[PDB]
This record gives sequence, C-alpha cells and structure tokens, in this order.
Amino acid sequence: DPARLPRDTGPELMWAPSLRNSLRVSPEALELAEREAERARSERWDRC
Amino acid sequence: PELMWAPSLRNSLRVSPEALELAEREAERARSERWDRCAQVLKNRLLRVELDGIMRDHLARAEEIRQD
Amino acid sequence: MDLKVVVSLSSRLYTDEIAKMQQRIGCILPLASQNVQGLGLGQVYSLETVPDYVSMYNYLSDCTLAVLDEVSVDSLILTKIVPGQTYAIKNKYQPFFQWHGTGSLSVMPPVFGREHATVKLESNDVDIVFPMVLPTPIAEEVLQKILLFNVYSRVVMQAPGNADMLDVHMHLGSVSYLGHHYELALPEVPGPLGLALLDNLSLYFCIMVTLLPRASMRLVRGLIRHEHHDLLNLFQEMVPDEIARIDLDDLSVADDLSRMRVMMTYLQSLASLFNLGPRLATAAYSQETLTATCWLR
Amino acid sequence: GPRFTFFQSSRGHCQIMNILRIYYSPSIMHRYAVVQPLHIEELTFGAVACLGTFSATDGWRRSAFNYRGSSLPVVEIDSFYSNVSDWEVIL
Amino acid sequence: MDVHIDNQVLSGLGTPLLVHLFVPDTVMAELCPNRVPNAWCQTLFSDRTGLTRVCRVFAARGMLPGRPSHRGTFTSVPVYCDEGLPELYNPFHVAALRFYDELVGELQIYYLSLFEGAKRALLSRVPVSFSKTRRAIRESRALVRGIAHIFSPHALYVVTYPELSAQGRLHRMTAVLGAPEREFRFLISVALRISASFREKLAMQAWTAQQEIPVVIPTSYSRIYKNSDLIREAFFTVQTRVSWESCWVKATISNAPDACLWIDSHPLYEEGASAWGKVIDSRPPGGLVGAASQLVALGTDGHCVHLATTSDGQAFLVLPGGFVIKGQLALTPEERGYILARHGIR
Repeated sequence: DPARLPRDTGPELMWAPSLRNSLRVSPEALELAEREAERARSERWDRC
Repeated sequence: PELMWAPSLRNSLRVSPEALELAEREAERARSERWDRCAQVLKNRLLRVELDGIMRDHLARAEEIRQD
Repeated sequence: MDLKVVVSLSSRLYTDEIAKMQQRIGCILPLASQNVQGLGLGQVYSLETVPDYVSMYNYLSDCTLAVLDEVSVDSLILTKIVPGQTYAIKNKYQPFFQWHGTGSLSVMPPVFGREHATVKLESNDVDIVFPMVLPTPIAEEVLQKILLFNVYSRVVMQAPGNADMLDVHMHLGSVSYLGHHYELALPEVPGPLGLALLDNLSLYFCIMVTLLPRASMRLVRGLIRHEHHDLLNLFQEMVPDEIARIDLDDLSVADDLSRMRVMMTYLQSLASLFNLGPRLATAAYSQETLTATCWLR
Repeated sequence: GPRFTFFQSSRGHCQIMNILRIYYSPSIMHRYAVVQPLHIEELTFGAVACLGTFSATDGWRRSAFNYRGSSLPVVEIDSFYSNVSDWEVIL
Repeated sequence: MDVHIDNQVLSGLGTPLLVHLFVPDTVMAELCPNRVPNAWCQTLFSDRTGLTRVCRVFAARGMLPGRPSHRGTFTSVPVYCDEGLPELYNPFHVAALRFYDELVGELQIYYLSLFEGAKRALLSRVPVSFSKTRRAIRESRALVRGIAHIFSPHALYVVTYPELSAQGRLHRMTAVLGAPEREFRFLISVALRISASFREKLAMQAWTAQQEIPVVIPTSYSRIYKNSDLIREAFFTVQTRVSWESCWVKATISNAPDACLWIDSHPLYEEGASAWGKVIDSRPPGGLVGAASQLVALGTDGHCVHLATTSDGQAFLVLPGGFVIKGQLALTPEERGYILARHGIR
C-alpha cells in the first residue's frame, strides 16, 4: 500500500519523505553506462 | 507534478521470479572467462620470468667457452 | 617572602561558580608565572586535543604550584609554594586516597577523568581543571601504567588479528589499591611528547641492555632449579631462550665492576627521569581534620 | 511510545485541530509506514485538550528549573486562567 | 638499506633466510591511497595450503634506493616454506605480505620472481652488528636488479649482495602451481553460496521487497530500472575479485573482538571498483541515530548495489532504492579458522 507525493524537507522521523530521503538517480547517465558496459561485456566473451 | 511513492515497508519490488536463475549462470560464464584471461596473462609473465633463467644459465655456460 | 598572590579576573564570577570554587578551597593549582587564561591546567589540557598526560605533566613539572585559599567574586587569591615552608593541604579530591602511612604526596594531572577536577568558568571563556594529589607509589604506578598503555595500544592495534583490544583495558584496568579499585582514563594515541618520553626511555633501555651482569643469571637459574620462589611466579618454572643463551659464557670479576658502575650512573639517570614532577614530603598528617602538612621536597 | 506535547496558540479550537493535523502530518505517515494499523482501534492519532487561556502579549517567558544536580530549560507562562476541556481527537 | 639489516637479526627466529627488496611507489600506489602504510609476512602454499605463523617485517618508506633511476619504498620477504633443507625451491609459490601503518593494502609475490632475480643480480666491549659492517662495504650498483612482477605488471627491485653464508647458500638452491587458483575459487564459492541463500530467501517468500531502509522512490522506478533488472545482481558475483578487502570477511575477523555492521558496495554497472570493507558504527557518540544517518545515506545511493554483513552471522543485500533481501552467512567453521589464520591469529 503505497502513496505518491511531490516533496517535503528534513525530518527527524526515519520513515518520512524529504529531500534528504530522495535517491539521486539519473536515467540517462546510467543507461549510457549500461549500454557501453554491455558492449564491454560483449567484448569480454570473445577473448577466450 | 512528478509523483514519488512514499517509503512504506509494504512497498514491494517489481516481482522477480525469472530474474536470477539465468543471471547467476551467465555471471559464472563471464567469471570463468575473466579467470582464464587472468590466468593467461599470469602464464605469459610466468613464461617470460622463466625464460631469462635458461638464458642466464647459457651465459654462465659461455664462461667455459672463453677458455676453450 | 610573599605568598598572597591575587589573580585578577576580567568578568563577574557568578554565584553558580562561587559555590563550587568555595567548595575547592585548600586544593593545589599550577601557576603561569595575573591574566585569566594560563592560570590552571585548561590552557594545556583542552577538549580539542587528546588527553596525553605528558604535556600537561610537563606543564605541571616546569611551572610551580599554588594553594587556593580564598575565592572572592571578580578576583581570587593564590598562595605559592616556596620551599622551606610548611603548607597545609586538605584532601578535597573526588577519587579519595586515604593517607594512612603519610608518604610523600605527589601532584598528577586528572587522569581519573576531567569531570571530577574541572570547574566551569562562565565568567571568562576558560575552563580550569585541578591537578590530582596522591601519595608517591600510587603516582609512580599510574605513570608506569599510562606509559605501558601508551606504548601497547599501538602494538595491539598493529597486529592484524586484533581479537583482543579490550584485554589491556581491563588488564591495566583500574589502579592497584587494596580498599577500592579506581578506574582511569586511557588515551588511544600517546601524542607527541609522550612518544618523546618513550623515545628517551628506549634510548636508556637499549644503552643499558648493552651491559648485563651475568652473575644474577646464574642465581635465577639456580632458583629455577631450586624451589619456585613466589617472586619467581612470573616465570612459572620456565627458562626462556634468552636467559638460556646469555649463559653460555663464564662468570668473572673483571666485567662486573664496570658493568655495575655504569649501571649505577644510568640508574641514577633513570631516577632523575623518574623524579618527575614536583613532590611534597609529608610530616604530621592529622587525619581527624584531613590536613597534610608538607614542605616542598 | 506516546508523547505529551504542549502547544500555545492564539486561535480557535476549529483552527487548532486543523493546524495540529498539519503539524503532525509527517508523524502520522511515519506511524503508518512503520506499522500497518491491522485492527480498527489503531487509527486514532491521539487527542488534544485546551488547558485554558492567558494573555497573548506577556505569555511564555523562558526560565530555568534547577534541581540539586542539573537544570533544564522550562517555559513559564504567567497569569494562567486554567480551564480544562474534553479530548478532541486528532486523526 | 636500513630495513635490510633491521629485520635480518629479528626475523631470524621465525625464518632462516631473509630477502632484501624494493617496491616502487608507482606499483603499490593502487594498493593504498596517499601512501598511508609504513608489515606482516604470511606465505601460503601452492599444493600444501595449510596455515602458517605470521612473521613481522620492518619496512620504512620515503627513503630512496642507491639508484637515482627510481625512488620507492623498502621491504623484506621471509622465506621459510622449504622444509628442512632449503635446497629445494617451490615453484609457482606465492608469498603474501600485510604492509600497514594503522592494516591497509596487500602484496602477493611468487618465489620464482624472487629467486630467479636473486641469482640474476649477482671490562666489556660493545656488541657490533657484524651484518651492518659487512653490508656497508659493498654499496654498489649491481646489488639491485629489476624483475617484472607477474601479479601486477611492474618491475620489482630486489637487492641481494655477497654478504654471508646465509645468502651464500641461497643462490645455490634449485629444484624441479594452483596457489592463486584456490583463493579465487574459494571466494567465488562463498559468493555462490551467499547468492543461493538470497535465492532461497526470495523463493520461500514471495518475490517481494521488505525495504528495511526507508527512502522515497519515483514513479518511473520500473521504467528507468527495467522489469527484473537484476543486471547488477547478475554480475555482482563477477565483481567480487577481492575477499580480504571485502566486508564479507570483516564480520569474521570481528567476532572475537562486539558486533557492528559492514558494507560491500559496488557501481550499478562498471562505474569503478568502488569500495570494500567499511564500518557502520554504533560505538562513538554519533550513536544509533548517527548510524541510521549513514544507513539512509546508503539506501539513497541510486547508482550502487550494496551488500551488508553483520558480525553475528547474518547477511543482507541492499538494492539501490532501499529494497533489501535477508539472508544467512553461516558456513563450515573450518573455513572460519581458515580465514582467521589467513588474516592473523586464531
């Protein structure tokens, strides 16, 4: 049972949304890294 | 606005039964490749460290050449 | 011979501190030479540094001491320690030490916690921590225990299998006393001047290890071969490799004189390195009013 | 565990339950997120009660309370007119 | 050459023959940041795995070789694997060091890289260090020779010199594999059994998250992380090349001294060999709320997977996103004693 919220800021309470309880994700940078690392993984198979 | 799911401990991951059993197998498939590539470069430097030994032994045998 | 040395403050000593300062009357305080900072031990023992008990011991041993006699508001008076005079000192220190045998009293920094000998001065931005007074043998074993911890914390940390760091914290543990055991404060890093003291002590140790008298080796080997003395109980009837291998040679009369002569001069130098801090010889301590009359030994 | 807080306000009871719900807005979802109210009685987020009125100008001068050992800060509401009320639940 | 005659009369108790060596600063800079160490010898056997006592090696840094060509640190390696007569050499036989100041960084060296270059390079009085007087008169260039290192591809200088009979027997010795083959297979074995424990804990449960650590999550979490995106959870087991730096062994070394938490954190996909073997502290006055701040700063890491080990025998894997899967740590206590002797004393 989740609930969806835009924002808050700075609690002492552990289970309480915030800007400090927000995970700093970037979808673009991780996808490029993945796409390039996948290419590296593919090149890793064909040395043996 | 952008909506963020609030942290509750009933927040489930997106259900993953099929995710891991092929994942560990392809992981070990890449792991054996990593290991024998490292073993290959280990054996390359290992043959290069042993090769100078027989050349140093031959250059030691070249001492007896100089008096013959 | 002047004794009545006032120390002028610069702000109002409030009545929350006048009570605890009048509570500490008859104690001992170190001097700087007054100014509000540098009269005490908080100038060299602050919260920012590690409690090293050597640099503050150096400040106790370098500069002279003083009895606190009266604390007024806005100013307090101090009475110096010039020799040849009999000073009366009350035991007003929270780790109590009963002066039954009335040995030579001895100053110490508050190694039993800052919190018992501190006084909070909110008049000026200064905190004053009182030195600890206690008889000589307890003081010397506190010195040997704090240097043993200061040399052994690093070498217990230096082992990769540090399964026992807490072994020394209870083995050293409290101070050795019969009526009660008193735990002390233990610093992890010995700091600069503590390590300088251990460096000079290592200098002296490795110089005197170049001359060992071989004659006592034969006597301790005989006492091992004889009945186990209770002073020999640290060996538990074992001959280690070192004492077994320093006795392959003979015993003569030639080496022993020069050996014991340089051991005399180096042990007198080690007593001079252990005559450390100002001490007070005590005569006629009256227990019923807790006053130990002392002159500066 | 439960908590006993004290609130000074210059407003009405109608205002005080709304603004206290807004003040406790992180705490309700905190208690909900760590523990699901599996039964019907765990829904109540406590209650409030008016303890009476005092002057809004020279209210709540800060002071201290000294025991023999320590001293904590304590507010000192002066010239209080005590008037209790029943418990109004917060949710 | 100060450390050469500093541990030649001290390590002689635990070891017959002592080798003098150099490490360049460039090769060991990736072992430790900012040159923080300033050692512990533990030579492990190829076919005769076992466990051996730890020997101490006195090394001092910041002091150059006699050569001006390269400037690096000093070291020494004990050789005590050869039983009885040391005329036999064990080939493909590692020697492992634990150099340290405050235990940080590890070094592994073959005996073959050591020994092939060692033959290639060629009313009292006060006591005198006869080795110190005999060392001082050589003082020449050709005592030091550069020898490639099979583990890390750099030249490792050894200094040997016609000193005494102890090195004199050394170059006369010759004799007629599997030493790094075991440690990788062992670590991947315990990693496979940990991933199998996580597999059965996800299997006996529903395929769901309990989310021990709270963190807010966006609506696009099933988009920007794909459905069943366990790519990191796939490749986690390939990414654990090290164990003795890992937090996996930090729980086992801390059972005897009480119980804190340890973290192995790795990049979602090759963002760098991130971090291994850190502490979550409840001891200092940061306290449990200070540890909780570190743990929510851990769960908010959106670009790293996390693995948690407790000292009391429990293992956790924290996904990026605050999700977690519980698991078990318990193994056969022979391998507990094996790791405990690999690190230090039992």
